[PDB]
Amino acid sequence: SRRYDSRTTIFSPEGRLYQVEYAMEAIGHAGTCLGILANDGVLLAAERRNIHKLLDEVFFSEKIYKLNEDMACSVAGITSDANVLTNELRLIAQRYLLQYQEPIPCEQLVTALCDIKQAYTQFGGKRPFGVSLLYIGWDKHYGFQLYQSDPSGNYGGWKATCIGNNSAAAVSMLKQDYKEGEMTLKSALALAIKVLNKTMDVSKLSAEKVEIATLTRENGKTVIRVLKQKEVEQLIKKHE
Amino acid sequence: TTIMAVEFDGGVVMGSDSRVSAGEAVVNRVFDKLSPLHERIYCALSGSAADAQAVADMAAYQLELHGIELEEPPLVLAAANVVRNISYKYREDLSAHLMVAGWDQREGGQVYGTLGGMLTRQPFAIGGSGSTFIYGYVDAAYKPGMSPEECRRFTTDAIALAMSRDGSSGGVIYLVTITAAGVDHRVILGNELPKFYDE
Amino acid sequence: SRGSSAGFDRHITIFSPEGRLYQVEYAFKAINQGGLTSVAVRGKDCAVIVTQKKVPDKLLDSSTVTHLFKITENIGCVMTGMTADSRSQVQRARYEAANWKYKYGYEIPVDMLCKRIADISQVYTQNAEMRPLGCCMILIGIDEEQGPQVYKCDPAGYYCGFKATAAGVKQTESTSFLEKKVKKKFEQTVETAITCLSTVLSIDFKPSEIEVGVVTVENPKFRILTEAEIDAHLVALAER
Amino acid sequence: SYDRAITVFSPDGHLFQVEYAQEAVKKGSTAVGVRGRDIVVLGVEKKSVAKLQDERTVRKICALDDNVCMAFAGLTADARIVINRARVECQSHRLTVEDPVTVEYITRYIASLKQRYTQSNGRRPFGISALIVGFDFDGTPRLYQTDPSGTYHAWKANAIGRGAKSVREFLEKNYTDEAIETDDLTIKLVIKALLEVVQSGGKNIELAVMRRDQSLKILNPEEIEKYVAEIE
Amino acid sequence: RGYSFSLTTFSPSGKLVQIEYALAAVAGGAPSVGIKAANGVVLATEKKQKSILYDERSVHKVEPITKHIGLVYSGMGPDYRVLVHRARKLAQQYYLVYQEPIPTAQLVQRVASVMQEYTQSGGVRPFGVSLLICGWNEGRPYLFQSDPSGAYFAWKATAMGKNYVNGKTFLEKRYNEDLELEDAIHTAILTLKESFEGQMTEDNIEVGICNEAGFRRLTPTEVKDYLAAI
Amino acid sequence: DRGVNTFSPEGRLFQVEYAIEAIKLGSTAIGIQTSEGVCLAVEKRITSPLMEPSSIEKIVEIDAHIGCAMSGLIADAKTLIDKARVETQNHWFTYNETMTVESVTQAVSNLALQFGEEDADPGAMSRPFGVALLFGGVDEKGPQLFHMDPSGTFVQCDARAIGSASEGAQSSLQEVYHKSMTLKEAIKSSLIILKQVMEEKLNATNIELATVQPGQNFHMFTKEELEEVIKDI
Amino acid sequence: NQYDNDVTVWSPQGRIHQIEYAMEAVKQGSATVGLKSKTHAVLVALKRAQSELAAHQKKILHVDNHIGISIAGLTADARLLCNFMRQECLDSRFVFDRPLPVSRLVSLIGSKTQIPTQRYGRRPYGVGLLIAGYDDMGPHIFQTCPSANYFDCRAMSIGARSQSARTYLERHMSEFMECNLNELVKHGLRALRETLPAEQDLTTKNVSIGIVGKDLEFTIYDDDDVSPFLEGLE
Amino acid sequence: GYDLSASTFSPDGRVFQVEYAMKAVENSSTAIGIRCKDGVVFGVEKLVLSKLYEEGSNKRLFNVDRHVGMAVAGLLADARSLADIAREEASNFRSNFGYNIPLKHLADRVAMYVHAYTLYSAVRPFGCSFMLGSYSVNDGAQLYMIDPSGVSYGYWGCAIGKARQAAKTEIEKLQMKEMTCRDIVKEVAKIIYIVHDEVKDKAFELELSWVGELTNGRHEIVPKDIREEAEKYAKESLK
Repeated sequence: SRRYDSRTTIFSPEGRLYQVEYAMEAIGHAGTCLGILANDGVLLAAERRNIHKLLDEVFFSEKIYKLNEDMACSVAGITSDANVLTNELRLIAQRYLLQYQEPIPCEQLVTALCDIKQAYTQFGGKRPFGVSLLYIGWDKHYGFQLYQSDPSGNYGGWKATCIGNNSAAAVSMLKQDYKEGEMTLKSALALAIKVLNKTMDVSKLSAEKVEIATLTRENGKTVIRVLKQKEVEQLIKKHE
Repeated sequence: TTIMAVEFDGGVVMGSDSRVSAGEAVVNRVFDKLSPLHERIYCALSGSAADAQAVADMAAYQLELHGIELEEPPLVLAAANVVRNISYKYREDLSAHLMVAGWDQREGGQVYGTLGGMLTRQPFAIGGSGSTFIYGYVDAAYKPGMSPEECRRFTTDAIALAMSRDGSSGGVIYLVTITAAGVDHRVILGNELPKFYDE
Repeated sequence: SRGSSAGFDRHITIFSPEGRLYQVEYAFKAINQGGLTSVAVRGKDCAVIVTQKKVPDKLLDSSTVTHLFKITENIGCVMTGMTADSRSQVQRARYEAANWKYKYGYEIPVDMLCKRIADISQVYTQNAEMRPLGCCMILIGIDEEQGPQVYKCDPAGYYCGFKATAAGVKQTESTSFLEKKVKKKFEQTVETAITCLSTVLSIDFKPSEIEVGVVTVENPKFRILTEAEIDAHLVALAER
Repeated sequence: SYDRAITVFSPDGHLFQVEYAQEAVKKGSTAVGVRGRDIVVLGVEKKSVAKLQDERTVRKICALDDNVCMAFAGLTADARIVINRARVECQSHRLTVEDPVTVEYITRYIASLKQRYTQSNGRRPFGISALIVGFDFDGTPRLYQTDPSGTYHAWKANAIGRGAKSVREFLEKNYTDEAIETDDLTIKLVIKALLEVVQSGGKNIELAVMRRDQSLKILNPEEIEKYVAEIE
Repeated sequence: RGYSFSLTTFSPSGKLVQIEYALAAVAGGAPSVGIKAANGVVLATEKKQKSILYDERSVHKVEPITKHIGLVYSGMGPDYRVLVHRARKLAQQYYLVYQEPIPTAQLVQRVASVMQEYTQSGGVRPFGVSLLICGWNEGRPYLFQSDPSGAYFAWKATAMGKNYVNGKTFLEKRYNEDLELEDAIHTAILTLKESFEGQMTEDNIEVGICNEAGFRRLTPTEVKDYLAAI
Repeated sequence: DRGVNTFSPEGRLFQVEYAIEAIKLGSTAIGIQTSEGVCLAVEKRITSPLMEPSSIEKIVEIDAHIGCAMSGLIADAKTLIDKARVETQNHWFTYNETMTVESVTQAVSNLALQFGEEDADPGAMSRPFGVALLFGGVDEKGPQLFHMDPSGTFVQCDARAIGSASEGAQSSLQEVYHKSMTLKEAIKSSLIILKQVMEEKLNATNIELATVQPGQNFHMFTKEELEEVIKDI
Repeated sequence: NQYDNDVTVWSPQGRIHQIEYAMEAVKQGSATVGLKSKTHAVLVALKRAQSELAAHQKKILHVDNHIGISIAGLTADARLLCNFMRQECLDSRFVFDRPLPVSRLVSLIGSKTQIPTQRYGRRPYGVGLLIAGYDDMGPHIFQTCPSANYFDCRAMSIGARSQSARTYLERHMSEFMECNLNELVKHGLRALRETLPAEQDLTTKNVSIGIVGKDLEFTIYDDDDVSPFLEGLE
Repeated sequence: GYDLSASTFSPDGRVFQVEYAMKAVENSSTAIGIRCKDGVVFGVEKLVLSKLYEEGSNKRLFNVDRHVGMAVAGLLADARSLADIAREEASNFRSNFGYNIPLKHLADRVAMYVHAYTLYSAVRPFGCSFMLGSYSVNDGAQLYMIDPSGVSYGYWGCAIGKARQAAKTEIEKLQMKEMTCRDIVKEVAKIIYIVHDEVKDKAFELELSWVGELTNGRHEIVPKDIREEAEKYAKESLK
């Protein structure tokens, strides 16, 4: 019996959780995903891997899920685990809306989930979720927000970041090309198509190889919108 | 409700009236109060008809598992021990009464009484609300060593008496004779109930 | 591939590099431990199951060394392989029949019985702690609708309908001969079963060395043919 | 449930999982504290400047109550768990005693918790060392260090995280009653300490401040850099 | 009591090796094919039938889940029976709770979840089946493919099991968006017919159709008719 | 790899042997029993001047008459100390009397072989306590010092040295101890042996000292008292 | 090497190595010898002293008015199983209002120690007991072992070097039904002293004697108490 | 190897733990029973391992119920545990069904119980065989022999332990269908004195029992006079 236990909740001889870092390898092989935090809105841009075949595209997007009235999340890596995490986040935020009669801020939601991923990473011996998540959501305390969480349960707020394939080149291009507090929504669109153009080595970028959904404010209500294909071709053509 | 059983040499005879009344208006004027628990073990229901039915069904289930697992017909003593256990374990929740009767290779005909969760073999084990009106008749007309026709006409007479006096009992009188050959289900229509002093 | 093996694939029910389950396949190697061979075939009127019966010790009470097991008043059963596992599936199958009768108010059809039992062997072929019950249970029963029924469930969870079959060491030659006869067409049926089995064994059986079960349309109750009647069919075989 | 014994002795008497967790702390972002006359300062190294980064949500210096705050280092998620449990337990203490928790109470609590997960079924030890600083109701300053092994201590000023050897050497050399006579000498003590280990001292490992009977006070990054030029 | 730790652990490369292997098992399964027409969906799967002894009408691979949903698989049979009973359970819970036929995207979400739960739970292997769920409602066709890893893809037309690569390349050149249902069935049966190896009959290939009238299996007579003209 | 409940080829649990080796790394503590009461002195082994000396408390109170010295995994002994405290106080509540030392060391000694990895209804203890305690106290039977170890065996001892240098020191205990010894002689003697064994130069900071006398409750000697006793060196 | 890690692994020879290694524990324990006469059931224990200053660990444990034990091996296991035995006897004198017969007691202990000897991840009790008990059937001396087996003995000696004591007890077992109390205890002390190294000697310290019989509830005699019984022994 | 737990078939399909446990039964001392016209008899080659043990130590003839006897072998503690399980079985059957349990159903239940431990790595097989005897006016004498695998077979003559083969060759010398208990007892005695390898493992006891007509179906150990006349005759047949 003890021969069979993989012991997924133990440290190494140098203090590195092998399952969490191997998971970071898996998400390391996932499709790149990046969003940017701006003043007038927030956009997410994810390389799709449903590229192109006899797929049907029955859904509105691939890696963008809607979490409450006021938030959106992008996963990367293990698709199924991303499903479980999304369902769990919806359950959390709706329990907060039951128990407080207001939307849940992004920080509280991310912490509630990241306590879960940490919980698997610590005991129970289950494998950790190999699914990194980028969040976007508005709240009346702190404004537009971007939260990156990873399999280890650690998370942080960012102004624009990229997770997945070529994440290093993506964050590099953001460091070279992000104007803090001065990026507009359209400036964010242009930069995002810049980074995704340079990173995605499959080679000529199409409207089919990515999707982008943007969140802004409109009349005391938050709008979570995905970009139609015409706008994507328009913005890539503009990028040319 | 007036169910009755009798023990004779080759087997038994389980008479029973065929009315179930709701208060003062009847709900069912034909209802077989003899549901088989096995091929040759009938239980005469009474009291809470729903409760009696649930007990007959659960008892039939256990008696069938125990029946097949031994690969031999379950003795009536077994059956009245399972219906006795299920009638005793729930006695605060079931107003049931099940004069379980039958046949078996090892003992021949039997009629066990199981009111309130007890177990007592008896020659004739009458029950039901109408049974409180025929103790006189059965005591005056029961002689041990009854041939089968004597048992059948006997219980028909007795339940006839109970039906004439009791309001909780009316309709037809079912009779089954359980022996080594098998069960012989019979019915007594209201035009055939032997007439007694009517005034 | 081609017999490749990695880690604990050869120890528990997990997929080897090829995709096989070595524990289930070994279990099929385990039905050959009993050293027996059983057969069931069905004609339009009845379904007959004939088996070996090896009583070597002479102290064995021959009344209890039997692979026929009355499952209900209408459902036959012939085990094969390891013995005690066969006993256990007989108890579980009997419990299934009594429970179907209690909850659903009628005799469990053979298809739903053998389906259910196959569902209870699959659970062994998926969980990692318990092994698969090494015993291929064959059933025979007369449904009022489809008629004579013979279904074979094995440690792999499979099961199917059969116009004939065989289980045990000589399943190969048995099924070969039954091919050679079904392609050449059932009233006697029993003559077919004993002819096939005695052929693949080449024994010229004696009336005590085997057993026979029959469930006929005219007689739903599963029943066992004694050594006298099996003597009748055998002697009816020798005299042609 | 998973009930394997993860933490078990080895053939020297060592608990290898504990030594490994302390390994994880030794790669944590270096933190330091000091205990002054009426002030208690904590410094958390830099951690991850990353110009796109958000400052507020990547700090290591959370509040445990009105009078109890804590740094840490190592597996930051785990420390988020311990911080959470300690907060709920502080409030349960105010429910059952009406008195705010002494620093000894909450620290000995968390030390108990870390000790339990060092010694239970299917649970790895926490990879966090927490330097909980706070003020007893009498107002005395309090520094308690808690490591994954669960053993805790009072401290004058102790450093945790990577390179805590050299920094602890620093406070061994420079902690004097002249050093903590005033506020600014105290804070220039802390930042003067980490500056041996904080790349480009000035605006990296910003800090935190708590005054007697005053809620936690935090930088003030520009004010970190004033001290930066003041020491560099 | 049973093993509580996951048996599927991230290999040092980070790709879940058990799901690679399980996908190899489905890759060896009997070939299946599904194509979505404009008004419905076809399901046709190859019977890897051994000896003629088999009562072929005894069990079917294309089982209905409600009046409007189907299933075909590729790989391990008994595992498939598990997922079928689970799916019937789920659609029935949905029908009790909301009083509506379960939309197929939903059912594939839940059954995809159940296929995921065993890539992570204690001491269970992942499934070894790749489902094809075809469904009709809102006047629209649906065809999803769930894998052992739990993820589900929405497809126009697909193929799985033995030789699924040549199957998919066969569909890329032969699927057109305006294909009516019967000509769809013709295209699928041709697709299997590319690598059948055994001279298909109305006994050894199954055909399922889901249209506005609901889902059902085509009796071997009708399937024999479609096996005409080929 | 093997379990926690495995017996070696010699007949001892592995985890109790490796644990009793783990106690060998702890700081040496020593206490001595006399007809006047029992004393307890333990080396703190301060690691850095930045530490608070009053932080390391290896001689803690279990009740008004039972002082519990320890040595080894100081973290583990917290569950033992709290166990004993809850025990003696529940004993006082129920039975309205102080609890004997043998009763306490026996109770708290029941949680030493209570470890496993398959029964585990809670997440119960997954390894033996890496603690060697020395419950000292006085009752109606008078002064008594009960050793205890990870293996759960609690034994009455006249005077015992436990920890890193406990062997040599124990040789000093059999060398110096005699039944008619007076308690101040006990304090002086034990401090002499610790001064023999300690690596660092002895002082009144990196040790502690407690005693429990027939009329005196448990008491920890402060700095000045320790210095006054170390004036004899 | 690959069979000696678990209790639930049958060797190729059909033995459970962990159980045998468990009996090695009682074989290392300090020697304790019991025996019985027509009327008395005597125990005799050498209380090991770890250090010269340390006191000899107790080997005898009151179980009830008529039953006493003598452990040898893992002590904490001994107090666990002793707590179980005590709970049994108290429950019997509670419900049935009569002292538990001894043989039923050692049967309960047998089924108790048998459970972990067959379930994975448990370990056999490494405590080997002698139980003395008087009831209506006369005095009793049961031996129990890590294998959960129990014995009914005329006189048995467990502990390190116990084989000598069992040798002597074979030399003189035929006399034990007739011996009075004192002569009996003399036999026990002699056979127990057969185990120790030659130079070292029985004293009032390292010996304990718990006697129980017809007219006597079970009673344990400590260091000064064995004086009367601890005399002569040439 | 491939033999580290029962839940692991070898490449040839043999749960090595059950076979090993059978090798544990085969190292123990042989016990035999013989069903005959009117009941069943049991002998027990109960090797006494030292002169210290009481006459009657380590009995291997139990009483799982008043109409059923039980002779065991092998690792004896496991035999006791089967005693508790079986006793709970017959008790449960008398409380459920109100009469003495048919022995056949009792060896079904117990056989499923032993079999319950050859499927999991979490537990090991019972390393012990045993025989059950019973007599009743309704079914006569019956003898079932569970082994570590859990399989239940009815025997006219049985033998379990180390000298099983020689005891079988001895049992086949009998017309046990045509003998009564009081004559069976002698022959079982002769069997145990013959099969016992004397020069190796000397000093056993003979511990007999029957259940049948003369005991009114009540399983009880043999009278000492009958056991001693039996040993006398069997030893005389050795000569």
